[PDB]
Parts: sequence; C-alpha cells; structure tokens
Amino acid sequence: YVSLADLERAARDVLPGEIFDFLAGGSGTEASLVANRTALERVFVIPRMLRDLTDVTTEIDIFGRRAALPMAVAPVAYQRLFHPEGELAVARAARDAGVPYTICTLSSVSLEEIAAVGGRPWFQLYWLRDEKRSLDLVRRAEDAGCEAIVFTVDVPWMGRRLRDMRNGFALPEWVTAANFDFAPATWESVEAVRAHTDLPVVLKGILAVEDARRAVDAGAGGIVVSNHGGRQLDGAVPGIEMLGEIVAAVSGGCEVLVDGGIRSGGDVLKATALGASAVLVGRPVMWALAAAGQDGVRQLLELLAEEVRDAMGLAGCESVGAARRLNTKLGVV
Amino acid sequence: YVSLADLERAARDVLPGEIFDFLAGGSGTEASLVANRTALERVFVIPRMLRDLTDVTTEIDIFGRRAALPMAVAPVAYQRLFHPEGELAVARAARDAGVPYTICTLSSVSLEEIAAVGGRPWFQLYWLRDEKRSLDLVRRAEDAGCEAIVFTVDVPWMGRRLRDMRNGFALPEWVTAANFDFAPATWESVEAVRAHTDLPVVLKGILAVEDARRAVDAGAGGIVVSNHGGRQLDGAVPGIEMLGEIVAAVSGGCEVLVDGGIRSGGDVLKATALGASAVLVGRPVMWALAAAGQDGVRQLLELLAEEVRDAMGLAGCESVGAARRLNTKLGVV
Amino acid sequence: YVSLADLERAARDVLPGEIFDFLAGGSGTEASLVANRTALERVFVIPRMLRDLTDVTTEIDIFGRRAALPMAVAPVAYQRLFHPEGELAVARAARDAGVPYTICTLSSVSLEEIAAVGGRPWFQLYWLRDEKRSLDLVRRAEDAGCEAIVFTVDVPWMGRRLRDMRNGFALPEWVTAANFDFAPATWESVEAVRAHTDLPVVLKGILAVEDARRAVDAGAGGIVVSNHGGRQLDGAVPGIEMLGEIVAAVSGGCEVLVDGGIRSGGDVLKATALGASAVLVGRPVMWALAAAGQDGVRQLLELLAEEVRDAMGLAGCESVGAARRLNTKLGVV
Amino acid sequence: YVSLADLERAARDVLPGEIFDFLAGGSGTEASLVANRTALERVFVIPRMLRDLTDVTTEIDIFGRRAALPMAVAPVAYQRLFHPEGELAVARAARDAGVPYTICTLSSVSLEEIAAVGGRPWFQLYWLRDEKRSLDLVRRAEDAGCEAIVFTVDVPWMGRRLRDMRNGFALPEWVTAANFDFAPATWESVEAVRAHTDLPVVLKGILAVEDARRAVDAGAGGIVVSNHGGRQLDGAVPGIEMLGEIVAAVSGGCEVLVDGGIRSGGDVLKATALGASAVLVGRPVMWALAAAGQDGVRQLLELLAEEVRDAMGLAGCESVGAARRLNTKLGVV
Ligand SMILES: Cc1cc2nc3c(=O)[nH]c(=O)nc-3n(C[C@H](O)[C@H](O)[C@H](O)COP(=O)(O)O)c2cc1C
Ligand SMILES: Cc1cc2nc3c(=O)[nH]c(=O)nc-3n(C[C@H](O)[C@H](O)[C@H](O)COP(=O)(O)O)c2cc1C
Ligand SMILES: Cc1cc2nc3c(=O)[nH]c(=O)nc-3n(C[C@H](O)[C@H](O)[C@H](O)COP(=O)(O)O)c2cc1C
Ligand SMILES: Cc1cc2nc3c(=O)[nH]c(=O)nc-3n(C[C@H](O)[C@H](O)[C@H](O)COP(=O)(O)O)c2cc1C
Repeated sequence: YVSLADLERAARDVLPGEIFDFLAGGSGTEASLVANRTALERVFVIPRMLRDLTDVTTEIDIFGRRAALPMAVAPVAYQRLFHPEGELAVARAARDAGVPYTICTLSSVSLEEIAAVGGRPWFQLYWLRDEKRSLDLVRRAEDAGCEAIVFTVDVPWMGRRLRDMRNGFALPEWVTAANFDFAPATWESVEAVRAHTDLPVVLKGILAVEDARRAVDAGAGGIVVSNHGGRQLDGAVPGIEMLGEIVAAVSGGCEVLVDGGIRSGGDVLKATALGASAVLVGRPVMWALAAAGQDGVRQLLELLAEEVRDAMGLAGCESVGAARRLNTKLGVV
Repeated sequence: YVSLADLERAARDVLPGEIFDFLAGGSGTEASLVANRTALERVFVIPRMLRDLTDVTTEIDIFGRRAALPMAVAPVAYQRLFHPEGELAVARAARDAGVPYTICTLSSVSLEEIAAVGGRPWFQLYWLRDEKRSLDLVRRAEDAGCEAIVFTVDVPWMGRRLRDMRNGFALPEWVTAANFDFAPATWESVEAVRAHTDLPVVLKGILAVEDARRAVDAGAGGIVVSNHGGRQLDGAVPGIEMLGEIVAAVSGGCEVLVDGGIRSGGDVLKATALGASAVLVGRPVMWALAAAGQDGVRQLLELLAEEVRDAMGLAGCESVGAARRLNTKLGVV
Repeated sequence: YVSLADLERAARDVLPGEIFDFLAGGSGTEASLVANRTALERVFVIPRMLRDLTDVTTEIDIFGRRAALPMAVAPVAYQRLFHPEGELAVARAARDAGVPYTICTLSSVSLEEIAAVGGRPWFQLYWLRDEKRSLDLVRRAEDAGCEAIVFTVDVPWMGRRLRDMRNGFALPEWVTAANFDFAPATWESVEAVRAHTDLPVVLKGILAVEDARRAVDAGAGGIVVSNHGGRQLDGAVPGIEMLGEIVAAVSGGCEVLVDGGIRSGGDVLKATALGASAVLVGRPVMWALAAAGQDGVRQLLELLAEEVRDAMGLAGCESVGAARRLNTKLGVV
Repeated sequence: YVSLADLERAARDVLPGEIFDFLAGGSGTEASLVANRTALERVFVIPRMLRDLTDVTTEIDIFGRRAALPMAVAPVAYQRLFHPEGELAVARAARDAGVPYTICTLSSVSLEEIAAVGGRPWFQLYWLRDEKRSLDLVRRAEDAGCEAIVFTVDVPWMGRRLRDMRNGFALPEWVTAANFDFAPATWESVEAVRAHTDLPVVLKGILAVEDARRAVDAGAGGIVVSNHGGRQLDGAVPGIEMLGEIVAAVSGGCEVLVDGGIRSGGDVLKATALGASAVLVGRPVMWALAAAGQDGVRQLLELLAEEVRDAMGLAGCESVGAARRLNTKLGVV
C-alpha cells in the first residue's frame, strides 16, 4: 500500500456492502462527511527550506506519555464488524507502532481485554443512564490502565445515518457491546467525571469557540475538534475549519486535537500547521483492519509514519512543534 | 420516506411531465432556482454541546398562535393539479401536524372550504384589478377565520417560466381558480390592506434590506425573505443570502421568515441560525401530495418534525430561540 | 424562440462548422471567452418591490438620440459570412427595433449602403496605415449620417484564434471588406479623431480604471468596457468585473457601456445594476441573422425587449436609471 | 503546433507510459501539481490600451546577460529518457532561441559537454555528501562557463511520486548521471557556495516570505518561487500564489523567478504582472524534446516567443518592465 486510498479499495472488496456503508456513511445528505475532505483539500502549506533535519522526529508528548506520531486511533465502535479479531488486532498494531488506541464504550471486546494488550490505551466514554454507572465505567477503564478519558460530547443521541436506515442495518448476533452484561451528557456530567478521576479528560466533538474555552475552564486536559466524521449533525462545520480559531482561544490551556478526513501524512501536517497537537484517524484504520487484520493496521501505521516524516522534512520541520509554526494559505480545488 | 428527496422521486414517477415541470421549474435560465439550493449548501452550522435537552421543543409562537414547528406550508396555487383532493388534503395534514397552511388567492378549492378544515389557516393575497375587490377578498379570508394575510409583493406580473412555455402548459378544465366566479401592488396597496384588517400583514417576496425596513415602517407584522422559488426574476438573489442582513436591519420589528429550497430539518436549522423566525416549504409539500395525498403530506410533516428535532438537539438547542443564537460559517461545495 | 440560446442552437445547425467557429471562438485557451459568462452568472440582483410600474420604459438617451432599449448591436465584421443579406438585414432589424447598429470598418457591405437603411447607425473604426486614411474613413461615416465613432482600442493587432488557425479559416471569395478598394492606435490617434469630428468618440475595449479616466480626460463621449469577446488577450479580465470600479472612477464624465456574454434581458439588468449606461450584444445577433435573416434578428430584438422589460419590472424599475441604482450580490455557481 | 498542449499530446503518443508518468507526475495525491494550474487559471490580467508598441521587445537582462524572453529552461534531470540526444538537443535549441538553459546535477550528458554547446548555460546544484564534493561540482560548472548556480533548496530528500512507485520506475541502463563516475542542504550550505563562487547564486524552491527575505540577506542573486512542479511536498502552496507577497518583501533585493505550470505566453504575462523577473518552464520543454528532438524544442521556443510578444502587446506593454506594472484580478474557473 502506498496511500491510504489503497486500503479503502481493499476494504470495499472484502466487506459486505452494508458493513462498508455503516463504516463509510454520514448523517443526512452527507454534507458534513464530504466537507471534512473538501476543507482539508483547500488548505495549502507554506513549507520552510534549508533547516537542520539531522534529527527529524515525529514524536510528541501528550497526556503524560510519548507517542511515536502526533496521531491516535479514533474511537470506532464494534470493530469485530470488520475482522474477527476486532479491537485486539487494532490495539496490538497501535501498541507496536507507538500510537495511542482509543477503547470504545461500545467495543466488541471488553475494555479490560483490550487494555491487557498493553500500549497506550485511552478510553472513550458515552454517558450512561445514571451518573453511577457512568462513573463505574470510568473507574473500570482507570483500573485497567487507560491513560485518558475521551468523553464524547457530540452525541446527545445518535444521528440519522440514511445508508443504515435504507439497508436496515443491524449488528450480527456475533457482535455485541462487550462492556455490558445512554442519556445526553451535560457540563454537569463533565464535572462529575473530572471529580472522579485523576486521568486527563478530553472532550471529543467540540466545534464552537466558546465550548472550547468552557472546556478549559471545566478542567479538560484536551479537546477533539470534530464533527464526528459527519455522522452527527448534517451541516455541522468541519473541525479543521474551526481549529485555528479554537487554538487561538484556548491559548495553550489544553491539548487541541482534530479529526475528520485525515487520509495522509500531508493531512497530518496540515492539521498541525493549523495548530493541532495531534489528530485522530478513524475510517482508514478500519479499512486496514478489514483488508488484512493486525498486519493491515501495522502496514497502515507504517505508511502514515513514513508520510508524516516525509511531509515534515519537506516542510523544514525537525519536530512537530516546528510544524505547528508553519503558515498555511487557502486555495481552490 | 427517510428524506424529502424520497418524496421528490415518488412525485416524478406519478405526475404527468408537464405538471412536474410546472411545479419544479423556475424563470429564465433557472439561475435563482439553483442558487436557492447552492446557498443553503454553503452554510454550515457551529453546533453547541453539553446543554440541557430534557425538554427539547420545536414549537414557536407566531402571529398570535402556537405552531408545532418553525414552519408553514408555502402558498402554492392550484393544488388539484397534483392530487384530486388538492388543498383539502394538504390543509388537513397541516392542521393535524400543528403547522400553519397558507390558502392561496389562486386556490383550486374555495378559501372558505379550506378554512373549514380548521387548523391555523393563513391567506395569501395577490392584488386584484381594483382596491375594492382586493379588500373584499381579504375580508372573506378574515370572516372565514384566516389568521394572517400573506400579501405576495414580488409579482407585479408573473415571471417567464420557459418549461411551461415550451410545454404549452395550461390548466386542465377540471382545475379552476375557485375563489373567483390582477394589477401590480404598491406600498399604497399594502397600506390599504393594513387599514382594513386587524390581522397581521406579512409581505412575501422581500429581498432588499431597505424594503424590509420599509415593511416594518408600513406596519407589517412579518416578511418572507424570498425570491419566489426562482420563479420571478431570474438572477434574483436567494432569500437565504439576504436573511442575516435583513434580520439585523429590522432588529425585532417584525417576524422574518424565509423560503426557497428548504429540503430538510437541517435546512430549517440553518435558516433559524441565520435569524429566521420560521420557514415556508413549497415544492416538497406538493411532492408528498402527489405521491400519496393527505397521508403523504402527513408523512412529510412527520419526517420534517423528526429532522428538525434531531438537528436542534444535535446542535444543543432546546428551543427555536436558542437555534437563532447559533453561529454559522460559509464553506465550499 | 423563448431564449437567446434557442437562437444559438438554430445557428449551429445552419452554419458551416468553420464559420460557426469563427463566430464562437476566442483567443488562446478561451479563458476570457468563458470568463465573460462565468462573471455574469456570479452576479445576483437585489430587486425592489412595490414600486409604481404604470409607465415602465426601457428607453434611454445616448449620444444625442433615444434608443428603445439600453442596448446596441456590437460591431461584428463580415456579416455576409452568416447570411447573404449580411449587414443590411441586421441594420434593417435594428432600425425597426429602435436599437443602434454599429457599422464595422470591416463590413462586407459598404458603410454608405448600410447607413442608407436609416435608423441610428454608429461607425466602428479600426485605425489604418496613416492618420489621413483613418480620418477619411471617419469623415465618410459622418457624411453618411453615422451618429458616433466607436474607436476600437484593444486591437493593436488581432489575437490568436486557435479554432481559425486549426481550421485554416479564410474568407470566401464572395465576402470582402467592402469599405476598401492597419496600424496600432495610440492616445495620439484618439486625439486626431476627436479633433476631426463633432460626433461623440467612444473607446471600445477599455478594462483598466486609469484608461477609463484617461478616456474621459481625452474627450471621449463614452467607453465600452470589454475584453473583445475573449478574442484578444487570452486572460484579460471580463469587462463586467471591471465595470463597477470604472463607473465609480469616471463619475458621470462619459457614458460607460459594457459587452461580453450578454445573453438575456436579465443579463442587461445585471449590467445596468453594475452601472452600465447600455450594453452591446454581438454573437447572439449573428446567431439570429444566420438562423433566419432579417426576420431572425427582429425576433431576437423583440425577445430581448420583452426580457429587459420583464426583468426591470420584476426588479421594481420603471426606468433604466432606476435599474442603475439596484444593488447586487456575488454568489457561487 | 499552435499551443503547448499540442506538444503534450505529441509526447504522450511517443513516450513509453512509465516515462510519460515520470515526467508528468507529482507527489502524493498530486494536489500541488494540479494547484499550479488552478492558480494560474484564476489570475486575470487588466491590460492597458493605446500605448506605443513600435519597439515591442521581450528581452530582459538577468544575471549579467541578455535573454531573448523572460524565460529559462527549468532543470529537468535525465533528459536522455525523452530523446537520444537528451540535454544536447535541448541546450542547442535554447542557445539558438536566446533562452538560458539550466544544466542539471543529474544530467544524462556531462555538464562540460552541454556547456560546450554554448548559449547561456546555468548550472543546477543538488547538495552532495560533503561540502568538498559539492564545491568541486560548482567549480566544474564555473570553469565550464556556466553563468549562475541554481541551488535547489526544496529537496532535503526526494518526494513520494506514487506513479513511479506503482510503475516500479527505474532508469534504463542506457541513462546515467553523467556528472558522476546527496545530503540535505542548509543555510550553511548556501553560504559555502556563495563564498566559493563569483557567480550569482539562485535559490530554487522558496515559498515562505521569510525564506525569500533570508535568501536576500544570505547574498542570493535570485530565487525561484516554486513547489518543484508539485513533486516535493504534496500540499505545498503554488509558487504563483506566493509570488506577489515575496516580490513585495524582497523589494528589488534579488531577481524573483517563478515556475510551475507555465503553459503559454499568457501565463508568462500573468507571472510578470504578479512581479516575476522571469519564469522557468519544465515539462513542456521535455514534451517538445520527446516529440521532435532539437527541432521540437526550437518550435516550442518559437511558439512561446510569439505568444509572449502577442500577450505583451495586447496588454499594452512594450517591455517586460511594463508588464511587471500591470495589475491583475482573481476570478473563478
Ligand atoms: C463506524 C464508526 C463508528 C464510530 N464510533 C464512535 C464511537 O463509538 N465513539 C466516538 O466518540 N466516535 C465514534 N466514531 C467517530 C470517530 O471517532 C471519528 O470522530 C470520525 O470517524 C472522524 O474521523 P475519520 O474521518 O478519520 O473517520 C465512529 C466513526 C465511525 C465511522
Ligand atoms: C407551483 C408553484 C405555485 C406557487 N404559487 C404561489 C402563489 O400562488 N402565491 C405565492 O405567493 N407564491 C407561490 N409560489 C411560491 C412559493 O410560495 C414559494 O415561495 C417557493 O416555491 C419557494 O419555496 P420552495 O423552494 O420550498 O418551493 C408557488 C410556487 C410553486 C412552485
Ligand atoms: C465574429 C466577430 C467579429 C467581430 N468583429 C469586430 C470588429 O470588427 N470590431 C470590434 O470592435 N469588435 C468586433 N468584435 C467584438 C464584438 O464587438 C464584441 O466586443 C464581442 O463579440 C463581445 O460581445 P458578445 O459576447 O456579445 O459576442 C467581433 C466579435 C466577433 C465574435
Ligand atoms: C521529470 C522532472 C525532473 C526534474 N528534475 C529537476 C532537477 O534535477 N532539479 C530541480 O531543481 N528541479 C527538477 N525538476 C523541477 C523543475 O525544475 C520545475 O521546478 C518543475 O517541473 C515545475 O515546472 P513545470 O510545471 O514547468 O514542469 C524536475 C521536474 C520534472 C518534471
């Protein structure tokens, strides 16, 4: 594979169409899904030349640990839909690549099994029925060694995914929510989580500048600027279009991650030049999982690592921090 | 039906082509018809997160009455073209959904029959030959229980609909202007109407900021910012592109509605975030009528209600007023 | 015919392909030819409502004479290429419609014969070999009753029309430059013409703001803001994109006309709302001539008159002067 | 041939597909390759009229010598891939046209043989393993009569050309790096070159404004504003989009050239109107070489000379300096 699009083609061949659609689709007319890509394609980097590249490193420190790239695997529910080893295959590859892996509340393998793989697991929280059950899930994740709580804040309920409606998509009997034997989150829920863990709390799904500021004021250690891959509000702005304004407003008060449509190392460089600390990558990781299991995810992460190193050096950046100081110019496609 | 476009497909199958063209077409090159959609597709919403959604309501108060959604059925002439029950089918469904229905001067069932269905009828006025006949039509509507006079102000004469010209389109003998057994309106006509009814007068077809201000000064209770679905001046700006500037200029002096290309609950949310009090929806209501009569219109209104509730909650809005305080960002499509 | 595009289709059927290409083509990659249309399609009018339209007139006064529309027939060389009656057919139709007709230096019928048709003839000058011959041509036109000298200023030499090169296009033996039995113009040439006629001198092919100002200072009675239909510099800005800035800079010191891609009455309204006094129309007049001779040109001018009246009234304009006070908004297509 | 695109079509017919791909391709998704063309297509020139064109000259003085056009042949490695005479054919045609030819470090004929053709040779440097070998290459070029050192500064390593990867492209055994029997450059490398030659040093591949300023401060005699034809960082801004800002920042302190997508004399005029001193042209020269050897390159240069003269005169420019004072306006395509 020489690009992430090679993996997309491989996954479309292997997966049943309704499962490919569950993975690929967005809500409504898919305007926000397409806009995530349009927005990245409009950004051009202004590279710097002639800088010392003798020790080019793609590593970052985030939430108390080194990561090999400014990237983590995004939370994607129900990974056994894509390959029989599901989350364990992805987590193993992420561990071996030095990339954090986000364990989902709706994982198809229990969070303790995935955490036992090792690596740098984070845990994604969907707020449950009552505060007590939600905090017990956070405590399970912390006891299992997860390093951050990624509280998803853009799902008071799930969006209207018309491909899934039209296909009548349902989970096969062999895929379950393995952490179980939901109610809309509010700022009060965030405070309950913050008060009941020492782990950094990361709010995923922030798009408004004032919500990013409030996240810092609320004690978040990070945010993910995101429209949920275009799967929640159809017509929500792409995270990449709010990133620069959000980075300026928080002015270093928390880590600012972004997701949505990251499909190459050059896209990682664009996100960092707009001020992101790191990106999440969702669908491409599942393409690699579907195409070739653990080895497929390994190959994807090796390719992304090469593309990130390549883009950084071509742009004159010996570190991710230097990449954040690059300027950009919007173009037309 | 899971989107309004499903209804469009259904109506194209059933209607004779020349009737589909009378419904779908615009004037001239159809530049303004297409621009109504382009303009909405360029608007992206910046949703808010983590707000209390325990009592999410789509209701508004307008012109003295509660409506279940920030939406009314736009005036569309000659509804028996689309289904034998015509206006009565649409009015019944609107009444049952809690949505105001606009009775047309050129309705194919008399305004008194449609008003007898109940619900919240408004009456749309085209200015007649003389002031006396025009005021007698207003008085008929008021006596029949209509709640607002929607005075259409963008039709000094009808635009040049080339599809209708090319098709030689004419009304079948079985469709008539049932209120009868026109001259261009001016500001003097507006004053004559205002002086002769206690009902709110709503000027439909305002695009210039100074005409919106003059409408308030003239005693209008509302305006509809509209290019008449691209059927009048070809090259007229979309209403959605003037809405924000008009809302600022009137600064609460009247209700500001918008129409043209509203095709989902997400489009309703965009219109409200740009400052509209409510929208009108025209062609989709006739698609539903053609496809399945009263039950089709009911299904359309149920779908729109679900989409509006969904979009509002995903955007963190427990009320329409909160949706009007959302910010937007223009993108590229 | 219900649009000017109906005439284009008719002319393509009848004309030999190489003659259609001589008419339709531009220079180079045809970037400026296409941009003339793109630019008009981006302009949207903000119409006014509720104004008195009881005496809607499309007439203007220009260069000392009333014209029935804010339009003249652009200079197009060698009209016998398109129909055997050539310029006489076009001039007769223009006279009967009350539209000025521009007689070309490179007309295929002598300027005195075309002027004898009557109407409001203008004369277009290409600067000749020496001042004396050029002034003798101006004097012929004045003696024959031409009312204005349209000095074309964007042709120091002819542009590179690749369709004509590829086709090896040449004039048939039966088409000649009937005024004959060229050198680049300069500001000195303009002064020589101005000093040797009392007729208004109109500089056709101005795009830079400072050249429009210099034209006023040089004693021009008008300018035509134009890129020569995309036939001269490939990459020259469309006239319609410079019009507003030029109208502001001359601030009434001369008439400001525009051409390039005017294809409907709505396009005339756009040009006037951007500040033009009048437009020229070139290719569509030749489509009508090719399709149906004099009667075809008559039908084109009747259609344009109807479209201009329609667009003006729909926009609330009882006169061309009111149309010049309309505002516009740029959109995306 | 009447346009450069005629030569592209000719070269595609003759070259093996993998060699055409090595020539045509870019890195990654080819976003920067396409953007070089998009960016030029968005620029429109505002031509001036009525100026004296009696002595229109396309000549410039650059790096101490007259050139017949504001253009040089860009460095393109391994020209024997395209025709058996390779660099000698191109250099002969450039010499006869009065155009500088850039000899590559990776030329497939030795730099001394190409320099012996005569003309105005420049020499392009890729920084080698150690300073000593790199300076010996500069000294060879200077001893052979090269007039400028074009130090390429955007290749710390080569970009990821996916067409070449997919094709498994490799040099045929009959094509070698004839100057031989690389390490990333830095500002220190530039100073080493500057201190060891009296020739002007030209930094090729500058895009950031501060790197252009630093180039002047470092003693460069010129820069080439360039993204390396979209072959280095995928997502790098087109040089043409940075040119105006760079020309303002250096404020005459060095020559500012541009490359990337120049495909006509009109594109040369656009580059000069944006402030370039001259352009480089790469791929089209190789299309001409592939199509017809030396005579093909001669024909390309004659066509470009005609197109540059044509565009300059149509724009009212009797010299390249006048063309640099033209204004431009961005449009939409
Ligand atoms: C099939 C699928 C399942 C997802 N599941 C979750 C989830 O359980 N929790 C969450 O916060 N986001 C979830 N997401 C959103 C992703 O974390 C991510 O925000 C989004 O896919 C955008 O990144 P991408 O364009 O790289 O896929 C899911 C996305 C997909 C496509
Ligand atoms: C077939 C048809 C008939 C219409 N009849 C009327 C009318 O009688 N009075 C009126 O004010 N507008 C009339 N309109 C305009 C609509 O009220 C509305 O402004 C327009 O269709 C834009 O909304 P849409 O895109 O949702 O259709 C008509 C529109 C259509 C398509
Ligand atoms: C076939 C042809 C011949 C033309 N001949 C002349 C001419 O003799 N003198 C002149 O000033 N412009 C000439 N023009 C330019 C037109 O006057 C006009 O500027 C241009 O065609 C743009 O208008 P349009 O888009 O309506 O065709 C010619 C244009 C065409 C297409
Ligand atoms: C096949 C090929 C080989 C090239 N070799 C070199 C090189 O050896 N040195 C260099 O500085 N640039 C090299 N370039 C970049 C060109 O000099 C030039 O910057 C680029 O092709 C953009 O110009 P164009 O669009 O006119 O091709 C090469 C480009 C191509 C296509």
